[PDB]
This record gives sequence, structure tokens and C-alpha cells, in this order.
Amino acid sequence: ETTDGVYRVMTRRLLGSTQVGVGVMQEGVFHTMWHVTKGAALRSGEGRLDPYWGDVKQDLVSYCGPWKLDAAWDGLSEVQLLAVPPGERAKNIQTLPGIFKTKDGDIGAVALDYPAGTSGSPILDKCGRVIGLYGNGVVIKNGSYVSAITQGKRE
Amino acid sequence: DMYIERAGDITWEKDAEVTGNSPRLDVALDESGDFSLVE
Ligand SMILES: Cc1nc(CNC(=O)c2[nH]c([C@H]3CCCNC3)nc2C)c[nH]1
Repeated sequence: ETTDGVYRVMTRRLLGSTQVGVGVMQEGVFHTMWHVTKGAALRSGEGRLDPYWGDVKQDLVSYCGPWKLDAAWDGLSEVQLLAVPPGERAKNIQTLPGIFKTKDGDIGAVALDYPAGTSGSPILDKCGRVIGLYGNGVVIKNGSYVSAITQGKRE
Repeated sequence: DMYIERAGDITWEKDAEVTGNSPRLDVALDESGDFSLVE
């Protein structure tokens, strides 16, 4: 299955079928977070997806080809997290992102808490363009989780 | 061995649940890809 869209990343290594993450299929390239697959190969029916590019610091990995997603948050408008939770149907959640201020620049951030297995879910702009992936963030003084809007670089 | 399953189309949905705040945080990013708070 190479149809464009959002996918669940599963494993039979543990008890039953366990959802470890989510990813985006676009232009024949599967995009997910590095911590979901650890760079391992993926199955899609009979077919095999082999890793092509990855980086532990960015926490991203692409399969079958280079990173294709290049849209960015405009720093003004609301966005939608298309959350794909384990055992639950895909759901769009609209939020206005916060900001991660770093020594290397500012990054958009979404203050939504979801199970670990939701990592890799796409964040979208009003045109439906993927501006980044959910799942690499931090736990604030509140106890709640805030994820960066993680986007790769398209060469 | 890992495998993928389609979960849907990537579209913006009008009238979706609007929630979540917008906090401005001072963070650091380490060599392992871990975000941490700077205070
Ligand atoms: C509380 C909560 N976390 C999420 C999404 N993130 C994770 O679960 C997570 N992040 C990481 C590291 C590993 C690579 C560097 N980034 C952070 N490991 C895991 C399991 C949703 N809700």
C-alpha cells in the first residue's frame, strides 16, 4: 500500500498487535519519527519498505525515498493535529500552536497530550499540507505534554 | 517485525474540536533528540 494518506505503525513482537506510532505516506515516501521504528524495515502487505534517510537529533526517518514534506507553520494561524490513537479512529484536533524558543531558533509546538503510540501523527495547515509530525516534545511544570511541530528538510 | 495499515486521508476538517493552549517555552535540544526545559 503506497496510497497517499496517514498510516498506523504496528508490531507483533509484544502481546497482540501493538501500535508503536503513526506516519505519512506522500509521493511514494513514508515519513515517521525515528523513535517509532528505530530505523527498522517496515512491511506493507507482501511489500518491504527500507529506510532511506534518518537523524536521531531531528527524530525523523523516511522510507523508499528522500523527505518530501516541506510546508511550514506560518507562526500565526491555527493548525490541526490529525491524531491517530492506538485502537481508536483518526481524529482532527484544532489548536493554536505555542513556541519552543531554542538557541538555534523558534519552533512551533502543539499542547496536546496523547498516548506514546500516537507519535508520528501529522500536523496540517488550512490547505491540508503537512507542516510537521507530532511526538518529539517535553513535559512542562503543569505535568502536561507539549510536542514540537517537527518538520524535515526537502532537498 | 513492523508493518503499516492505512488510517485515513490527510484533510483539514471544518468544525473539528478546538482545544489546547499556546505556551511559549524556553527549551534545549540535546544530541539524542531530547527536548528539555531551560529555566
Ligand atoms: C507523553 C507523550 N509523549 C508522546 C510522544 N512522544 C513519546 O511518547 C516519546 N518520545 C520519546 C523520545 C525519544 C526520541 C527523542 N524524543 C523523545 N520517546 C517516546 C516514547 C505523546 N505523549
